Amino acid sequence: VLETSHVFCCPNRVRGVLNWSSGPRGLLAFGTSCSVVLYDPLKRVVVTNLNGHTARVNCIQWICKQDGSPSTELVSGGSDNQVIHWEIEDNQLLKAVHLQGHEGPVYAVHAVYQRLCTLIVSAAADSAVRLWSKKGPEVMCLQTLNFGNGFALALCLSFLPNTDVPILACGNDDCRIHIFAQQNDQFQKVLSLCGHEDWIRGVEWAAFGRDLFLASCSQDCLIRIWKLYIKIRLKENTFTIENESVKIAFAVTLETVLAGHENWVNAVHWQPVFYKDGVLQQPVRLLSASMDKTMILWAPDEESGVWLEQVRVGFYDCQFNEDGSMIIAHAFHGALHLWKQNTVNPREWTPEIVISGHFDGVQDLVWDPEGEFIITVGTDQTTRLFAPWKRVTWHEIARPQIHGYDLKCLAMINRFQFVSGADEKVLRVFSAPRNFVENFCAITGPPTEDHLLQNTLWPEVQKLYGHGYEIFCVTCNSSKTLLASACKAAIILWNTTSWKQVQNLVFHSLTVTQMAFSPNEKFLLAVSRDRTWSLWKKQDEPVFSLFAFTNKITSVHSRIIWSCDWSPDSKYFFTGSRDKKVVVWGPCSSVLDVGGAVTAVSVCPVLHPSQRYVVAVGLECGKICLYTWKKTTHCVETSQSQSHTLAIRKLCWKNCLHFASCGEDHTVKIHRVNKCA
Amino acid sequence: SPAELMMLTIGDVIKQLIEAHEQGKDIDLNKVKTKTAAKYGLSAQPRLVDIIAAVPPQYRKVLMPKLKAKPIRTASGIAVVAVMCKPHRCPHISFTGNICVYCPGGPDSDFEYSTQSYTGYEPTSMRAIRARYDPFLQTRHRIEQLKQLGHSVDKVEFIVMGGTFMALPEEYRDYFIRNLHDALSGHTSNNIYEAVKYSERSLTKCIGITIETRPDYCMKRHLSDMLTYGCTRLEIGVQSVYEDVARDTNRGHTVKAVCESFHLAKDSGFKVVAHMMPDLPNVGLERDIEQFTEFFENPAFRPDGLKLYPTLVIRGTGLYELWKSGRYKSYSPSDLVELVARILALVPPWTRVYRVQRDIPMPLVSSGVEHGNLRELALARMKDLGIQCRDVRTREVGIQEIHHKVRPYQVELVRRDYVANGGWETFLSYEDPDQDILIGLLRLRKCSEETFRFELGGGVSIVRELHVYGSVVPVSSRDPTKFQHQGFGMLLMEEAERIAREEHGSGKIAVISGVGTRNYYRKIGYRLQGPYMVKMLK
Ligand SMILES: CCNC(=O)CCNC(=O)[C@H](O)C(C)(C)COP(=O)(O)OP(=O)(O)OC[C@H]1O[C@@H](n2cnc3c(N)ncnc32)[C@H](O)[C@@H]1OP(=O)(O)O
Ligand SMILES: C[C@H]1O[C@@H](n2cnc3c(N)ncnc32)[C@H](O)[C@@H]1O
Ligand code: MET
Ligand code: SF4
Repeated sequence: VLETSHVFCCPNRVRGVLNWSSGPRGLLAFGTSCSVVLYDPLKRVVVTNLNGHTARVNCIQWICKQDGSPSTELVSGGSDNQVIHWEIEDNQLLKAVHLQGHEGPVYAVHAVYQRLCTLIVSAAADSAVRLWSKKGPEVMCLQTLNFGNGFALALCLSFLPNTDVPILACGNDDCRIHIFAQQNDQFQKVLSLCGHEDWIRGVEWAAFGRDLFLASCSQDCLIRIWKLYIKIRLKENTFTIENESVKIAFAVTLETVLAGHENWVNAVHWQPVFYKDGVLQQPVRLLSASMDKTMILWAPDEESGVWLEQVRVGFYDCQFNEDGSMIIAHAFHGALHLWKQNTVNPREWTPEIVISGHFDGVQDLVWDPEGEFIITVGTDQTTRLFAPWKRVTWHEIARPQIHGYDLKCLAMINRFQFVSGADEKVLRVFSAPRNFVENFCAITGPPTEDHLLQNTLWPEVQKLYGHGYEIFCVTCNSSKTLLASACKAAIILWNTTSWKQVQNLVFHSLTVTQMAFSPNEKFLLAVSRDRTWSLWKKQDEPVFSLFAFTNKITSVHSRIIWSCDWSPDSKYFFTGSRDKKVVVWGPCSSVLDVGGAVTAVSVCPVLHPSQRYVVAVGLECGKICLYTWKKTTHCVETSQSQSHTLAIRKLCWKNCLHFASCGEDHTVKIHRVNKCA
Repeated sequence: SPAELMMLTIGDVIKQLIEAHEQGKDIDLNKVKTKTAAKYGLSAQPRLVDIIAAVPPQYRKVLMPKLKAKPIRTASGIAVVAVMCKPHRCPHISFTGNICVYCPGGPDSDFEYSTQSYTGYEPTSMRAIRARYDPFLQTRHRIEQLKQLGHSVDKVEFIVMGGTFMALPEEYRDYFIRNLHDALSGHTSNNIYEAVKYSERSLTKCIGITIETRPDYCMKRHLSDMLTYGCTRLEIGVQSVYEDVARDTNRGHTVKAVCESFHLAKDSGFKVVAHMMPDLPNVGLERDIEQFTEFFENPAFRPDGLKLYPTLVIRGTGLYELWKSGRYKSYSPSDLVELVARILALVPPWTRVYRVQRDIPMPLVSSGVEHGNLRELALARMKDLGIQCRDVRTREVGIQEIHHKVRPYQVELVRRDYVANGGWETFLSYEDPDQDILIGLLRLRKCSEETFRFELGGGVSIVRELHVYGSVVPVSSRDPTKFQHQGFGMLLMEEAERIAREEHGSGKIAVISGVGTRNYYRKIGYRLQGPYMVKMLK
């Protein structure tokens, strides 16, 4: 009875991780840590995710729809020699096929919807490429090929003109192109292009009428275009190919040499064809991308033998819309840029809102007491705030600080005040600047990509010391009076207004793991790394004499504890550890084992009149099951679609259903359940 | 606006100089600068950086020979890139809160951002600070900035800063190294090995890395680890030749361990550069002279790379209070000049000096000498005494030409050998003796009877390093006159092979190499084995 509400993420960093389905209302697909994400630009909402491949996804590939309809097939190549086909249906998956045979990571994929025995070509990091026939459930590797050394980087398939004969051009690292023709059922090395001198960074076919032109976004900072056709003037390279006892002669030669960039050219995309109400035009709009933050859409003219450049507005790839009105690209890291052409001027473009994420991994987050905005922190050394937007869709709105070292601790102070923990021996305190507050209250009664980092900074008010090493945990009491913090073998407690020590505890022997203020502000649970816990009792700044504790034997868990939580009325506490043991507390329940390592645990803020206590448990393998244990039980667990691919970090709940899912997949998922359930 | 006026002057200069080039006319840059500035009502000269900043590529192809700035940055023959590590803690502090009695501010020594033995005001320091110590960002920025000055980047090398590197968690250092290699390869990877295989075929042609360390992390395990990274040279930090001083300086180890580290590393095949620390507490001037003489007289050490750093009392350390108590006194500047001048007369010919004096900002040292330049003062003093030095850096073609404009006329071979750490070292060179100018060198020895790498077991002689100085020449280019592609290395290789076959009486030749440089040896029929290039001798 759980349903996803919002997801926040960013693509990976390697090239070729973004694509558009070529059919009308083309969907947007991009990779992540290990999954795949489908997202639309219409309402700017993630369609869904595919929780398939189990490594860094390298390269995705859509499927050609020669009819001109939305695609429903996908190809994924990840980081551990695994390539997966995907059958899309009604925004869902039918089944996936896991081809095997590669050894190194796979980075080149291309699939053609044959004219079904679809054709697959894929080159892996093992200096090898493989060719596969896929006829329904039947799958096989048609051929395997390799080089003496080096690697291939450019792969794109093609058919001979006016026939189904398939032909491939591959660009290796040896500064030249190779071609292969599937005559006699087998691809034969036919010719090589000794063009520029650098690694090949991409190849693209373009069927223009009877002829086929070729684009090469070279690393040599140059672009060279040839064209295949059928058979004072230069010497063109031609050959004859067998086709039902017919030796058809084809000739190719250079068409043009375009050069307008300085750094390496990364990606090129032809303008895709589409229908002018059933009219299939063949435009010649072309797109280019390079390292040095430069977009050049090249184009010829009525007599422009050398193609004429155009608006150079403007990071390994820039994707192109079906019609061409839209256009998008990713930054070198993190966020991405989305531009759209405007009707008034052919030379007019406007940036457009796009979603983002921590893109490395998130470690902590918080629920605001008012319930309209949540703050998160990740290993990216950033901090982000998310709030819903009206017109409802939630959006990241502010990045209060950027820090030199990594941040791994977070706690809330007041309506705009908070404290973060980092890789230093210092504690920092931030409060919201006024301008942000007014801008937010205006929205609640649409920040862009670049304006954010310029005008989302926050002031610092305090600076705290004392821990002999880097901080490791932090928490604050509900009444907002005292806070707990611990480095990697003492406990330091700080008054809010005084910002000074109140009491120091040195009781454990190993590193502290997690703290828990009693909800009624009557106790303070401490779970550490030495397989032991401690409890301290406030007296009538009352001291915190140890009410009770455990030795190495009285402790129930046999391995390191990880999480702890109280009861809504502070009656009992509950601990989870790596040994997949669940306990209730004195102890008053049996071991509620689940068979999976426990990473996080949390409880409902309010209890049913049935007194059936419910608990959310975040496991170590992305699975998120839930249980229930009234004083003397599985209720519902997450779906395959709604499951992370890494260990959970924190599961906080809405307070005044909903909660928070802070995974290690640098994704922030929110899930709602039935209020009655 | 004046700015557009200077821009117009720049364009005028550009058109004049390209016109001169078309007919091959030669013109003084400063003359046209002055004339254009005057004719346009300019009160100040135009900067050469902006002059380079506007040439069109079809002219930058050939105009750089008359446009490069500060040529000495390539007067050696190989480009140099420095990188910064993340700040951390040295290991010894495990005993007490002591980094080193003379070490500057560390991770927690009254500095916002800094590093051990680094104030934080070096240009490299600000570069790292902006980069947030990210490897890839800073290396791209630095190489771009260097290329701005119209310098070829055909051959490049990496040096790593930082307090201690061996004492860091492994995953972090692997991430760091693969990021470095991807910076030149341009290929995103997943481990070290993938990045290595990809950088093998790259065109940046990296030729090696060097790292600092201390003798505690010198066991064969760490050496094998570094073999996986392609590192070539190492830094230790000797600071003395007397054991007592170490405990006096709270160094926390023994000079012996340094000696066995030297022996073992030399057996493996790395290069080593030492650090010398004149004017120390409880050390007389005669003590300094004697220990420096010992540093080469003893076959125990006979090191290869040398670096010197005079004492500098700085606030924060214990020595700060010791001098403040008026109990640690320095020398007068004349004394330091004489000390350096005497030292330079003692360096053996094979040893090469790399740097003199620290780069600390002036308004911080309680005993910092006025002169930022000292090598010049020592040169003046040794002219006064009429005695010359024979350092490698001071007899290569690049420096000798750039400072004295002397052309080699008659270059011949020279052979020498000695004993160090039990090794039968051997040194070869081509050089012109009459001007004492040197062009090419080679360091080859017999491996010791005791070894760590079994690949060297029996009939094996290792060639530690080979190099010809000069300036960068692109691998495709053949002769811009100059002396970097005349086939010189071939003769040295064949002669060294002949010597090893006969005089060494070995049976198989191994060699360390940079990741790219391997292909070079492929042209001679050398094949890979582990991290070592190798050729059978029969
Ligand atoms: C081991 C890591 N350290 C270094 O590499 C130090 C820098 N190395 C260098 O500057 C040069 O390689 C040397 C010091 C060897 C001087 O070069 P040297 O004059 O001995 O080369 P030779 O004249 O004997 O042979 C010329 C060939 O070397 C080739 N070559 C030059 N650099 C390289 C290189 N990194 N890798 C492979 N081949 C190279 C040239 O392409 C040339 O081939 P060619 O037939 O097309 O002209
Ligand atoms: C890099 C080399 O210089 C020494 N070193 C580092 N900082 C200082 C300083 N402030 N004064 C003197 N020597 C120093 C190191 O101990 C090493 O030997
Ligand atoms: C930068 S100081 C010299 C290198 C190293 N820290 C050592 O003392 O051994
Ligand atoms: S070992 Fe070197 S870097 Fe570390 S504290 Fe001592 S002198 Fe400084």
